[PDB]
Amino acid sequence: ILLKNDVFMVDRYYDYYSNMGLNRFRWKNLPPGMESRHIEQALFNEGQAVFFKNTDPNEPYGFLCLPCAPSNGQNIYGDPVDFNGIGVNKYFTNLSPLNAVRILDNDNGLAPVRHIAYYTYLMSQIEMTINMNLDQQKFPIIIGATQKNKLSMENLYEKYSSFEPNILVDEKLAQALQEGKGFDALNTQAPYLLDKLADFKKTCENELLTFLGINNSQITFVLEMAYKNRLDACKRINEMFGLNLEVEKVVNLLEV
Amino acid sequence: ILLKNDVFMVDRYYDYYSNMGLNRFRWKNLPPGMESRHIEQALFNEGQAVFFKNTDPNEPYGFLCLPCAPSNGQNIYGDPVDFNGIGVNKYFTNLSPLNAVRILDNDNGLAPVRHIAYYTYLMSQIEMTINMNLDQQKFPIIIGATQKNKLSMENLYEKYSSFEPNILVDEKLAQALQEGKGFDALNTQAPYLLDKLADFKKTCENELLTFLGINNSQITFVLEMAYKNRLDACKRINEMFGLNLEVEKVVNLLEV
Amino acid sequence: ILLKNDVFMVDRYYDYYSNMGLNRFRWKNLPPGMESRHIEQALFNEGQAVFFKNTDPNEPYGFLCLPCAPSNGQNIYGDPVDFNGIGVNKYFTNLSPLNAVRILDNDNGLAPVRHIAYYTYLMSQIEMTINMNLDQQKFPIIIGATQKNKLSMENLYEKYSSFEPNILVDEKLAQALQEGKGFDALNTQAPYLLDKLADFKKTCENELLTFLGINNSQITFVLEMAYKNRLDACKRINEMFGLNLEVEKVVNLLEV
Repeated sequence: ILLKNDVFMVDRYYDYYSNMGLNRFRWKNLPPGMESRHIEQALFNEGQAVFFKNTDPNEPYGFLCLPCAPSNGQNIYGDPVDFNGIGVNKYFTNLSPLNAVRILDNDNGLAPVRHIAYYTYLMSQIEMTINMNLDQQKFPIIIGATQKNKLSMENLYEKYSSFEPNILVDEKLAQALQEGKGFDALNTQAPYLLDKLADFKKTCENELLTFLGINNSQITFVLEMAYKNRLDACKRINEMFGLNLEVEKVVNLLEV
Repeated sequence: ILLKNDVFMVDRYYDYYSNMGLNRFRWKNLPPGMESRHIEQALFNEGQAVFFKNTDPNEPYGFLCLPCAPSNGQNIYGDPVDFNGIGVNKYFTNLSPLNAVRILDNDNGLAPVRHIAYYTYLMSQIEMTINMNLDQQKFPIIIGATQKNKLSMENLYEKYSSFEPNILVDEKLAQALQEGKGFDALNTQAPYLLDKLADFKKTCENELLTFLGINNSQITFVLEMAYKNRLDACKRINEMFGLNLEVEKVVNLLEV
Repeated sequence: ILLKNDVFMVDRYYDYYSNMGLNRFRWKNLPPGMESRHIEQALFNEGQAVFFKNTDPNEPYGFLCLPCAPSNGQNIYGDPVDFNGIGVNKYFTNLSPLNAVRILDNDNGLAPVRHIAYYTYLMSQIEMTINMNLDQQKFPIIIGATQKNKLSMENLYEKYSSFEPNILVDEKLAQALQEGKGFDALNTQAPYLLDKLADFKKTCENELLTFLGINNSQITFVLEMAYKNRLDACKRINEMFGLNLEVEKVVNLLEV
């Protein structure tokens, strides 16, 4: 960071809105060595996850919950016939509806990160536009002059000014004989936008929070669909494995 | 995604509004191996569905509910004489009103996806226009100059500016003798639209939710026609097959 | 400081907003020779910290809490396998989840200083723009004249004025025969911005305080995520070492 006319703007918004998106739900009884955050990040980043019993003795886990890639074969309705669990430096070959449970964030399996990635691009472009418009307010007019005229204006300003004048030598103005004034002012005044751009950023933030279900009828309905899909997977895991998982909405982070 | 001057905008809106449209109704008693979502996606995507007893022993189902294509023959009133059930990698030849039930979303069999497909195209064009208008605010004026004049303006800006000036060499300006100033400013200032475009997107969203019946007299009446057609098919299925299906509106996703 | 047309503006804002950011939380029971401020500055500057028992006899400490750099190896979920504690003139090699606790400010480990560094750059540019716009109000018009005309205007002003006129000799105006008036006024009037720039600074301050969780649903939710991560590390330290640490929000600095 700290360069001229740039900032590492993406990270500030991407991580900040990811912290919110990762904290909608909590899973409260789990197999050994597994945390609520692991299920929720697979749902957040891929939109779908697969829960299964481990068989590879090299990995120190009884059960895994990982992002899912379905195989290309399907039944009459279009349900995929087999599931693939993707891990860091690992890949689990064709698990099935007979021996694993596939969990969805929402019924199309659209990942919540895809909303965040569009809006972080947009908020970084609003920031750049704020900064360019602010810098442009420093220069409402520029004066072209002859070299001796330029010198005489710097003396007029050095009397009462705290800056240097916005004046330059124009080579055509200095060269030409006959007509042409020896001073000419070009109006470079940009419109003031800073008030409007801060409002539009706040409008974009509320749109993002609505697509996440976080913020009112559509907001509640978005989070209800997200909760229903988790309740329905939770009873399937309890029925296939006997594990007594439960899942809840986060109305507050701390319990008491 | 992540390319310059483009986004994969269609998916974000198409899947998000499909999740809402697929959750208006719930079917609560069903034959073995069949889910409420299977009936509702055939009604959502085709506007009409056919419910029938399976005869093909290769398929692991007692009853199927699939999108319907009617045959071109009809009675005096214009009711189709036979029905065809369309499956993934499958096609069931001429079923009839004597041995199957055809279900409608609404009396013309207009598919709810046809509303979503128009409005996702429109919302993707509003997004592109927002992004183009935002980028255009960075450039209210451009300056044409001679090559030595351009150099002298870059020194004036490097004193107090955090960016580079919007200045270029004009080859006609640099070439020509006699008159012509050696700096000329062309006004490229676009109108500010971002506030208005965010309002129009919200206006388009409410129109889509009204055509789906989801959002007040017309909204309720749209969902009442949609429910009535399902109740009327539900008693027909119970009368032709003895299955005790029931169907309800989703006022909330979870029951308790 | 005290130079013409500059100020040491960064420090005034950076230290002032750092004092606020360092005072969100308090840690109330601690090992010998360690202070609440030491944990909180490692969380504030790096976003993550490592708590461990000292082994190097040259250092006068039983336990240390320092900014953390993870090693590049990770499990299936992407948790880092080892931790490195970074000190002033010191570096502690690969500590592990078996013998140390890693503390987060927030789940992505985004440092709170990264918000402050962007907004202090912005507030220093608003200040410079205020000062340039104020200086520009002194010069709404400049007059070009012949040398004898300039002298005659200084006598007109010395009668009733408390300043000197904004007048200079124009060498083209003085040189040329025939047409051209012997006085010409160039309009240099800038727009008045000081009222608008003070408003935008206040808008930027509220945005910074929201990203810190300090200032209402998003503000509370930001501080709740920040507290939850500290409570969860606090019980881990008490379980690995038997130290009875506790952590609290600062609703007031003094207790009574």
